[PDB]
Amino acid sequence: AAYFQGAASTVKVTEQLRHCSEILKEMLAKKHFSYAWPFYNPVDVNALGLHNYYDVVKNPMDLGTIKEKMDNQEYKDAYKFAADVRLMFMNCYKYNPPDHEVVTMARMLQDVFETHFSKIP
Ligand SMILES: CC[C@@H]1C(=O)N(C)c2cnc(Nc3ccc(C(=O)N[C@H]4CC[C@@H](N5CCN(CC6CC6)CC5)CC4)cc3OC)nc2N1C(C)C
Repeated sequence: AAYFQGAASTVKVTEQLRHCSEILKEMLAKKHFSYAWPFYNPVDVNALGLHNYYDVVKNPMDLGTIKEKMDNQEYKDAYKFAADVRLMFMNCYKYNPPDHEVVTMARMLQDVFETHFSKIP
């Protein structure tokens, strides 16, 4: 009984993290490029002229960083992964006026993410 329950837990967490990897690859996949490209790389605040970005956004996040964190064994559960993805979107909505096209793009990518995440075991 104890070994079986222990194995069930290991299997579940592993399946959940494999789903996370599939979702990250889906968001980085090329079918979503039209609205995902602003989230591929960290914001270069100097090139973009955004001297206040780090004052507003205390914990910047982007898909490239999440990928390096996942490749470096840093997510021990799917819920920490999901929190980093949602942070990326939350930062976009906090910094930008809702009428900016980048916010529309975030909403489209977030819908993709949430639809796939809602299917996590
Ligand atoms: C970080 C905040 C938000 C966000 O949440 N994410 C995730 C995000 C991600 N990626 C981007 N990309 C770019 C955004 C913009 C450009 C551009 O050419 N910007 C030009 C506008 C200003 C210009 N200078 C010179 C001329 N000056 C004109 C004089 C009259 C004042 C005005 C100031 C030159 C550069 C290029 C991008 O990438 C190639 N933007 C993002 N935003 C945007 C709202 C900034």
